[PDB]
Amino acid sequence: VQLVESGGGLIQPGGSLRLSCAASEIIVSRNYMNWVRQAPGKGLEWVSVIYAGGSTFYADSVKDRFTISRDNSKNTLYLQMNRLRAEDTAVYYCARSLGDRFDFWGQGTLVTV
Amino acid sequence: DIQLTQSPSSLSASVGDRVTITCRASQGIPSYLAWYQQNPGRAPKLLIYAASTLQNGVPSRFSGSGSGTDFTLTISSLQSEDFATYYCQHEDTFGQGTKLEI
Amino acid sequence: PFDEVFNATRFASVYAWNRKRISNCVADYSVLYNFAPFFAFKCYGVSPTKLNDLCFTNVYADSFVIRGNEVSQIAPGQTGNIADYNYKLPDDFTGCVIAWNSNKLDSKVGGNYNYLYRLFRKSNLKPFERDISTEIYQAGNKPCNGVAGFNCYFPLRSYGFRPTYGVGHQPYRVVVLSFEL
Repeated sequence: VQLVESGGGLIQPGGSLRLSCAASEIIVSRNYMNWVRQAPGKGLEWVSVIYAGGSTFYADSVKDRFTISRDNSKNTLYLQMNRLRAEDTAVYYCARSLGDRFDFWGQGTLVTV
Repeated sequence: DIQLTQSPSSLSASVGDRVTITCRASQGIPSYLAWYQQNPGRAPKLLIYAASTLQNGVPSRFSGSGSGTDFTLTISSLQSEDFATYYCQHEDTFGQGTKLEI
Repeated sequence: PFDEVFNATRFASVYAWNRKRISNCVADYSVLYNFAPFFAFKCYGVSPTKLNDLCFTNVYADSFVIRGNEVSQIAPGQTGNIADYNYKLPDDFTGCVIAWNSNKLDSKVGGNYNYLYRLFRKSNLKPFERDISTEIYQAGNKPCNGVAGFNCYFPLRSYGFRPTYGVGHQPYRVVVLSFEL
């Protein structure tokens, strides 16, 4: 089982980036997939979620600036982040929500702004 | 907007002692509460869900109880590998976090 | 022929919501206002006061029980667990929705585990479609032949209504009326 994120890096203030979470032993088009974030020195913050039926939800504070999608053939999840702020600097985790549990977590990727 | 507050913000104990941690909600909620562990530089690890159910592979010493507005996580005996950060989460809300020391 | 729907001693679960057809009987809609008070009473495509003067070919009454906070999902164009896997309304819906609190009728100390809902499904639900399956949901092609465990879960969850829960998590009884023109 694996959920590995890639794409993070140093991006210019307000730049646009795409983060790809690749999966193995799980099927993205079947589970509830979540993007969470952690800012250094602070607790976790849930960012966005997508169901297996295609519905999407985001936190009210970051809506209309992020976009969650997927590529089913490649079993990949994608987070397009636009107009990034240093406030968006964090380590982002790709989680599988199973009811009311994040049972499987990725190692996450760092995004610096 | 339900809020979760953890206590104590930090505690220190020696090896073999009994540890108790509290997570309190702003208002009464069902027992849909989970507890996660996180070591520095590593992805968080699920520990408990439903406030009483132990996840597969979790050592049997961790326990959880409570209801209403107060829930508690208990470690009967500590070990050199039991020192990390702990979070209590309900739905889409995470707690502030708690710390443990040797 | 409304009393058997509003005053029923038992209501069905949302994942198996009840449907009743009505045709060949005059209906006094004022009787609805006698079952006061209604937490939500919202009509789309018809004026509530003018319903007594319209002779529809047939009517359908769908009844079930849900949480308070989820009541907003019963409306065209909405999304969520209820709207996606349990009960869907058409984008051109023409009918009324009534919802009222039932904390005193559907709440027990032991917790009412009779009242389930569907958690996950591989595809969305069509308008007025039903699904009462109970086979293990699957994540990954390692087959689940009816054995629970990792990636093998029974897709129903219980509401567990209890008297002490907050208004958001307290039970609500919902009746939806649809008219045929």
